[PDB]
Amino acid sequence: AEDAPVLSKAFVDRVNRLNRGIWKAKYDGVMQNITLREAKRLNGVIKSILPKRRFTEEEARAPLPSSFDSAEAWPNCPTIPQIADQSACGSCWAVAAASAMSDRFCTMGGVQDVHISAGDLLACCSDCGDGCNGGDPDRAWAYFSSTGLVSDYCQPYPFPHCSHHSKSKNGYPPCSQFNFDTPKCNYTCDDPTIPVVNYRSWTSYALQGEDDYMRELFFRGPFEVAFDVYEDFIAYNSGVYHHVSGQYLGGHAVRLVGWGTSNGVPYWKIANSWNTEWGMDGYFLIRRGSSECGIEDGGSAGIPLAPNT
Ligand SMILES: *[C@@H]1O[C@H](CO)[C@@H](O[C@@H]2O[C@H](CO)[C@@H](O[C@@H]3O[C@H](CO)[C@@H](O)[C@H](O)[C@@H]3O)[C@H](O)[C@H]2NC(C)=O)[C@H](O)[C@H]1NC(C)=O
Ligand SMILES: *[C@@H]1O[C@H](CO)[C@@H](O[C@@H]2O[C@H](CO)[C@@H](O)[C@H](O)[C@H]2NC(C)=O)[C@H](O)[C@H]1NC(C)=O
Repeated sequence: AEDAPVLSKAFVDRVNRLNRGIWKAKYDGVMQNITLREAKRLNGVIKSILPKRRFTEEEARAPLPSSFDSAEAWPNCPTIPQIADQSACGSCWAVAAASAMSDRFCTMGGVQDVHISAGDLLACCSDCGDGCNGGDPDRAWAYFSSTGLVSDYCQPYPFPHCSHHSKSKNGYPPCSQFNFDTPKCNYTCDDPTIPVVNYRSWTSYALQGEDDYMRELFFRGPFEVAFDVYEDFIAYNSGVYHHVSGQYLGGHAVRLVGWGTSNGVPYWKIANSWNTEWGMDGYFLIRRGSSECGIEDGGSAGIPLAPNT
């Protein structure tokens, strides 16, 4: 809506009084100068058709640890620690997917280092949404089993690393000066002399509640989730997030990768779609069990299909 910057010095102070110190907020962080309208732009979740995940007896009964990190469970996969950046778009719905989809061709797909093309997804799946104006994860994963996608090497993500800092700590260009539209849907690699390879999943499903999450994450690896972004989330720096003050900004899609506790506080470790500069090095930690901002209300995942025989 407005061009009014979202972060106040007073706003933040308030927030830091109400969180009890549980999680640090920052007013002069990487996000102070950010526009109200620029913020809602990053929240790409708009609008289950997916079968709910049924756990086998064997899975259902397994004693899940108090702490679990996906990058540790599968040390041999480089796609897990890698943080994504959706630039200046509502790509989160798509980015968050390809991310988990890349991660899952490992944990399950038998291919180690394959970055699924979030751009390809973002531009060709039409029932998913309006592209860079909002999307629906459930369908993202459906199109992965339905149509299938291409590697990042074939069809790279078209928007550059964008920073919300006048002077970036990694020297990216500022976000303020970007306004991206849904790219064109292409059917050959951006370099036509690169053969087009198609990666589909052979099934997709949906997750709900605290336990489905851990249990599915444990066996199959990171997947896609969404939650409500309030103004306080923007000023997130560290510690375990939970909503205390702020206007609604929209549903935002992220990638789940772990869980633990911090001083008696159960949390989810989540990989974000905004830089390595934001939060805990692109990461952030929300509150497990509350279902904070609805983060446990709906998940999305699938099993990738190993290429060839
Ligand atoms: C599908 O392939 C086409 C191949 O060009 C891609 O469209 C092009 O995307 C590039 C990179 O985002 C755009 O570059 C921009 O060009 C303008 C000049 O018009 C400039 O202002 C920017 O600084 C930037 O260099 C380009 O405009 C755009 N061209 C067309 C015809 O759409 C598209 O991104 C590919 N889509 C996917 C999903 O891979
Ligand atoms: C937000 O904007 C402020 C000021 O509008 C920026 O602070 C200035 O940074 C410039 C370099 O870009 C310095 O020369 C000045 O020392 C600062 N001036 C003032 C008045 O603060 C700041 O870079 C921006 N903040 C972030 C986090 O990007």
